Amino acid sequence: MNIPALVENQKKYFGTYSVMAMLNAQTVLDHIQKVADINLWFHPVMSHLYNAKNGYDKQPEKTMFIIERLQSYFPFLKIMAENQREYSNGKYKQNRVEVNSNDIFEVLKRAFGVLKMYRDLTNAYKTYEEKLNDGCEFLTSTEQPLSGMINNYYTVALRNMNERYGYKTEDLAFIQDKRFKFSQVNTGFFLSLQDYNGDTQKKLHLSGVGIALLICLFLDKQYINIFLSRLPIFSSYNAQSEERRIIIRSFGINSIKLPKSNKSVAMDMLNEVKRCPDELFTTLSAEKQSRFRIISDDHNEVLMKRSSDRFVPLLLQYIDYGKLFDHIRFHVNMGKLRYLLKADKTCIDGQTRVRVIEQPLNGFGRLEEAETMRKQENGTFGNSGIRIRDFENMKRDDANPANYPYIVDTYTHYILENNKVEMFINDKEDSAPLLPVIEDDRYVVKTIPSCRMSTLEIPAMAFHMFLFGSKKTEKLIVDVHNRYKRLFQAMQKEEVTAENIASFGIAESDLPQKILDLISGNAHGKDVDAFIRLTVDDMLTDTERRIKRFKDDRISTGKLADFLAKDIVLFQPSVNDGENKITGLNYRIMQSAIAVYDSGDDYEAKQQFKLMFEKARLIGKGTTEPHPFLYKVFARSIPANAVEFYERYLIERKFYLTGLSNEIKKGNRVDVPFIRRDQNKWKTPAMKTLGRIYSEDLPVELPRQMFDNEIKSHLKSLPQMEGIDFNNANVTYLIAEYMKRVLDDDFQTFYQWNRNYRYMDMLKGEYDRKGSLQHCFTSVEEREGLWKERASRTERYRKQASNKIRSNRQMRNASSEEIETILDKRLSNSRNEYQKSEKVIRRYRVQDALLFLLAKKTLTELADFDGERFKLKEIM
RNA sequence: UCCUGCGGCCUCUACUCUGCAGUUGUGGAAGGUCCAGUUUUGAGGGGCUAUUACAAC
RNA sequence: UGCAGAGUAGAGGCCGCAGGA
Ligand SMILES: [Mg+2]
Repeated sequence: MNIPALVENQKKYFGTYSVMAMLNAQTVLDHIQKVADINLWFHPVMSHLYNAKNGYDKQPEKTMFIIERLQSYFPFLKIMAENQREYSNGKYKQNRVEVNSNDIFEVLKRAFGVLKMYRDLTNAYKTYEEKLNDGCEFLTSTEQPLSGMINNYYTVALRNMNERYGYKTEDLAFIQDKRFKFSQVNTGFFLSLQDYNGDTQKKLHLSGVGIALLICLFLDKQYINIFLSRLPIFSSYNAQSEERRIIIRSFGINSIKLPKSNKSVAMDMLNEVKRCPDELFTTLSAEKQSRFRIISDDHNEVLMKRSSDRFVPLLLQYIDYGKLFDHIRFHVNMGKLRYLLKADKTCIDGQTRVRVIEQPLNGFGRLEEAETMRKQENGTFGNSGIRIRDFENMKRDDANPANYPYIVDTYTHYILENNKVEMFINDKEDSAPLLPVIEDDRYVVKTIPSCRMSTLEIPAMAFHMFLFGSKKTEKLIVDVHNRYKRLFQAMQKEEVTAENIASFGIAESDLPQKILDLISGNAHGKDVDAFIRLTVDDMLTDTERRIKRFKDDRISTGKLADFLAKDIVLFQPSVNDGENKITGLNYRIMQSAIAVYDSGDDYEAKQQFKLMFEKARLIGKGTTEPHPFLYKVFARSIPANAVEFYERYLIERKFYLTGLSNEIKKGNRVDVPFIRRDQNKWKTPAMKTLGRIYSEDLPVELPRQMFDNEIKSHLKSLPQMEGIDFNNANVTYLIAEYMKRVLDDDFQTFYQWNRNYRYMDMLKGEYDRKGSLQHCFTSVEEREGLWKERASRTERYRKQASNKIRSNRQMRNASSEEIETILDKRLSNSRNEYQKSEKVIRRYRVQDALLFLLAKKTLTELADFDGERFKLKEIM
């Protein structure tokens, strides 16, 4: 057999990249050896596989690791191992349905053997090699089988092209239609992977292109491109052709996979402040909205708009990567633990389902350090031992106990919910991440945060950090936290009085009202009876609203089933610490069951529907905690469908609540399932009991305006701030005064653009020819003045608006109340939307000032860079 | 002096797969919402509210 | 009816690297 001419003519390239291919392979094999604590087919990792089915496996955990990781690092091995199974079934007349270690070993033995051969030939001026002799063992056993394997591999690789790059039949036909002749392999095809290579025995070997393909399985995409570009393997397709790109992509599609910063965060911050906040974008004219839109080269619109407020996560990354806090660490989530409670759980619809329980893996540390701890080399979580399930593992509703517990793979992120930031205060510096311990493979032992801060406090914290330094900032948070702790310890000793409350160093406006009540001698619980009376009335009114709306409308059964499932559980009495009420899976089933319920007045189907509520122990004889009125819904007859069920449910609800109202009116005591007299809400608070809950059970709720006194003392010392009344100056105000007076800066120009609000339309009172209300775009000065005149202007608005209701025929004979109510709600909602929107945009301004300031500080102290000249006003 | 290819970061869109959607307790300094001769200075006042979290099923 | 995670793809911004004329 002759060396292919392509190989002989491009020897320096085949030489170079064959060596690179073999080194890359060894690298993977070496990595796997190290992580698992185990002539490349004699590598320890490959020996292991060779011997793995020599009797009963003594190291199954190692075998399985090797098989899994080999298929990760060598993606082509999934295809080739599958072909090797099918081959062996042929050879030994078997029906093995599953790939095993023998398949994997054989594929890689051959691939490595041929790669080694060509490596040796192409990296030597002259070596007469025995392995090229026609009919020899090497050719018959290794090389010729490999050529057929490679050819079958490529069939599948081209199929993968469709999935991966969206190529169509027409795109790939220049290869797919010409590979095989009529079925033979068309060795005359320009991209043929097999040839006779002047073998007198006339057996198919790897062609030059075939050898290039083998090599490229073991290269990075960068080197695939450098290598193939040197080779005349593209017939007449030119550098810019799609066909050339298809060929190259086909040679990389399943190839080897080889095993944030201060600067990056700074640049993430600057790219945040150039984007439009979403609340602002809504209010802008189409012209100004257009200013945030780009058309790309490929004629695609791309929108520079914030999808969420990333101020706080950006700030947390800034602190973490900067190593700016010695003691404080933020609350991170690192995935979920899933454990199998029961493989066969009978549900309230009488169908059996796997019952899997989840727990979040919450902890405290710097995002990078926590992330390094989360995923061990051996693919377990932290120091737990428990496996992290990978993307390749796809086993839905898996019922096998051996597969549990496992941990969902999720990158460490900060937990940022309910506008809060939770943190843990370490006594010592350079503490390790606080990962949760797992107990009995089932409980995730989490840690109550030290303290919790409003995300609305983060601007002032940032500002304090910028003026004083992160270490002084941190000492203040820690000192505030320790003041609250001293207070709560004194409460537990009953040593807090009106006479000494000031000594604790906490302003009245930052003490819980219950402490203030307790020292003033005015401690009281809420009035449960008042609450019952009010709740019953509110709910009766709502029930009638829903009855009317439904008759009028006659509709999403999904929407109906949401209402019904919530309400059914609301009215279910609790016993035994709430252990009797409907649990998550059964709740999902009940709600879905309702949404799709539609007997054809089929008796069995009706019985089945009723039975569900019997099994949930809501209706039926012998039930101890029944729903108070649901059983009336099924008295006389079962409703035929979800819509009938909703109607009957609401009527029965109305009768129940009317009864309650009537008993309340007689001065009698009533009880509802979901109001519980034994809850602390209803009792008088005690100093000592409340002391302990505040110290031990909850995070410290950090006060607003923690940093104000220190911020204001600093700024008072600056001469540029001389003419500021610090007695009417909040931190939002002072950030902007700092930017203007000390830095000669201002906010981004797009915060001066005119905005639209329905409420301001109503207050402006301007109509078109047809009589519709106009969408104005106002300045802030205009809105200031409309708002001053809102009483008069609201009067005008209502007068006109009411007339326009009675002009329309549907609401023509409408009561004074009906109209007045419709308008009341219209103006309230609009006014509230406008006020909140304007407040939030004013926060976005000063948040952007702070990101800009911090980013600029990072980059100033980096690089061959100077940036004293740069200003937020220039950002667009 | 630019074009082709590769890696990292962040965002958006499409697709697949896998999962979740409940209870009780505690907690209204904080968060949400509503009222006003309140704020364009998440500043302040009054009312209503378990929403983050943690524990247990 | 809604939410979450991972993978892949595509489009885009910024940074870094390689190669050919
Ligand atoms: Mg305050």
